[PDB]
Amino acid sequence: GEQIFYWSPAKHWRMSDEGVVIGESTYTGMILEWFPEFYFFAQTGVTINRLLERFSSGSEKEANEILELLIQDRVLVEGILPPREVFSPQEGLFVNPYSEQIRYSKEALDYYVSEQLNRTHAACRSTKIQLETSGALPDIIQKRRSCRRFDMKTPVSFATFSNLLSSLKQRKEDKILYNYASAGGLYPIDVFVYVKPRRVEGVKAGFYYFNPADHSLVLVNNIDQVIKDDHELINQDIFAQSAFSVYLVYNARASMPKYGAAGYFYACIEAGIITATLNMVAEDLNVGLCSIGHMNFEEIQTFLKLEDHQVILHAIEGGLKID
Amino acid sequence: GEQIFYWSPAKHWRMSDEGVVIGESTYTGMILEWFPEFYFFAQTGVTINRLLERFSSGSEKEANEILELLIQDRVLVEGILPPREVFSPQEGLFVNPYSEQIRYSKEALDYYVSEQLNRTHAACRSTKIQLETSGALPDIIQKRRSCRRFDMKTPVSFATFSNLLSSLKQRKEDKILYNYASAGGLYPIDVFVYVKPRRVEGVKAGFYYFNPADHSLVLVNNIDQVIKDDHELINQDIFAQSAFSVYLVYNARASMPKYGAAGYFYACIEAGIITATLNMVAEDLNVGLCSIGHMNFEEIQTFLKLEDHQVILHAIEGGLKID
Ligand SMILES: Cc1cc2nc3c(=O)[nH]c(=O)nc-3n(C[C@H](O)[C@H](O)[C@H](O)COP(=O)(O)O)c2cc1C
Ligand SMILES: Cc1cc2nc3c(=O)[nH]c(=O)nc-3n(C[C@H](O)[C@H](O)[C@H](O)COP(=O)(O)O)c2cc1C
Repeated sequence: GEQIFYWSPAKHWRMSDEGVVIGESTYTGMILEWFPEFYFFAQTGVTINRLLERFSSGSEKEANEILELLIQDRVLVEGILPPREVFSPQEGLFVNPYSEQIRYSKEALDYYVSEQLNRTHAACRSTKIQLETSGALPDIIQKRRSCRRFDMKTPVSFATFSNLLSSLKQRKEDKILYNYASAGGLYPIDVFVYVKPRRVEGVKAGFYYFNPADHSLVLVNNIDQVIKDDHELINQDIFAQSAFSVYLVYNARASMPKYGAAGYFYACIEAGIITATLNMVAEDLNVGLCSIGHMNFEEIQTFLKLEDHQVILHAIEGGLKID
Repeated sequence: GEQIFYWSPAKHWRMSDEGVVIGESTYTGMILEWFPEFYFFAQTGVTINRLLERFSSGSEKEANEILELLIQDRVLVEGILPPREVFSPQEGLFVNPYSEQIRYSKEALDYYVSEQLNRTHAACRSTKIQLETSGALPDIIQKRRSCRRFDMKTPVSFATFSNLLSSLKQRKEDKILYNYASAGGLYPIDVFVYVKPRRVEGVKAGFYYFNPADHSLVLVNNIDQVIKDDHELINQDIFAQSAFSVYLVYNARASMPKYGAAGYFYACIEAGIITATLNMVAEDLNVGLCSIGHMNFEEIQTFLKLEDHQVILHAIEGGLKID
């Protein structure tokens, strides 16, 4: 019925001359009298009305204004946090020995990378075992690259697309089995796909939920579409060229009832497993993929009609390779 | 020189009749007068001496006792949190609609699983696209299973072991390349291996750092060993039989200088990619693997001589398959 909000675990606070600092923002007005009790109260799970009844005492317009802002600013949340918010506090614990100019200079960055690729563990002793370089590895593994340019004219055949997604399907064989591992065998990653118009034979544009039990796509949304402004600038041409987008979504209901918060962590690992498994079948079918770290997931989540117990973990752009 | 402690982002607090509640524990004595200022002060990064100078005012033995306990209880920490602590607060946000008896009953669990494997997205419309089941998938992918019984007599040949780990090595080819994807191409997962005595041809028992630039093992620790009590009960026979253990470690210094906290999240995905990539080469070489979700990583971290900027993400047991 009514929405229940919690104090975000990712948000810590502090008093100021200016007001109450929560996260990276300072807040003003009534809220200064509300603390510390407001922090204690909000951790228990409370509605907006119960917050007003407990703290309003004065302009009820002025109180809704600061609550509206704590929801806007994600200090009060309705469900599990998406991964960006889960991890954000770790910035405050990592002491960075490099200069911030790594992020602003392709020349400073090119240097940081070559240094990290030649790193070694500090606690190493002066003994070594040189392994044999000779051995032969599967070509689907060794030739896989991050593909950022696709054939924008030839449609992905329905067979190729079907074959790609059968890597993620179920197999009934004395017991249900997948082609990839999963903590508890709970397989709590919901898989969704956005297909661009005319780019996949047999699949109208839209957002679809991949059902691994049927090996089917089930329509979710044909009204909205993904655009380039939903992508970080560095990725917009990748998206422009891609034929489809895969979205890996954690269903907390498929995991936390058994593993608690550790299941969310396990689902982040499982997201990698799925990406790697897909990326190998792709190379077999001369499909290219590119992982996307970040995107306007706030919008995608709304297009996919996700619930409080579902969050987007990862995204992948795909399509036929040129030539 | 001196150690600098931060208030753990994973820890929230509350006042009580009994005392100050921090995390799932209530604390007593001097600490009740120290709040709220102690919370504000500790977020900035402070030494033990500066804490004493600012709050002692009284029994300095009684103050070291509560600080010793806040460090023991991980309320005050020296670096990035390991994944279990990163995620733990999410339990407080997930509203569980199932009974807790899922965790205590193999019959309640067997039922929760079959229900989650037949789940569907709630926002689905009544349209479907049935994909072709026909397509053929690589056998290294389709036949891969979680292997929990190994040949404990035949040693993994040095060639097989070398070939397995070349999936994780670098390749100089106009530019440095790996066989698997990584955000920013920073490859911030340090790979370590524990080898049991007599179980891998050419590799003495011990902990080793895998250097992907040389394709070498570099000794870290031959004194300590992993034992069964370092494993969850459910996994102890898996470990007992395995020939070696792989540990995937996030080097925050190889990632956060560029991506901030998001690089830690990306490294959790990358851990999956690595596990899947390894698990495919393994199947090619008739090596079995099993992922381990949890283990006494507090001990392993010490055996690997990790620094504040390194945390263990995942573990894998491996060895030759029976017959
Ligand atoms: C992140 C992760 C953690 C896992 N942890 C464990 C574990 O602690 N113990 C275990 O026996 N298996 C573990 N597994 C293996 C799964 O139980 C297994 O993948 C699942 O039962 C499906 O079986 P399959 O690999 O044979 O398809 C783990 C898998 C993943 C992806
Ligand atoms: C978690 C993750 C996120 C990624 N995000 C992006 C991205 O946002 N943009 C991009 O161009 N590439 C992205 N990539 C691809 C990497 O940049 C790529 O794997 C790396 O440069 C190594 O190249 P290779 O795949 O050709 O070996 C991502 C990879 C991973 C594993």
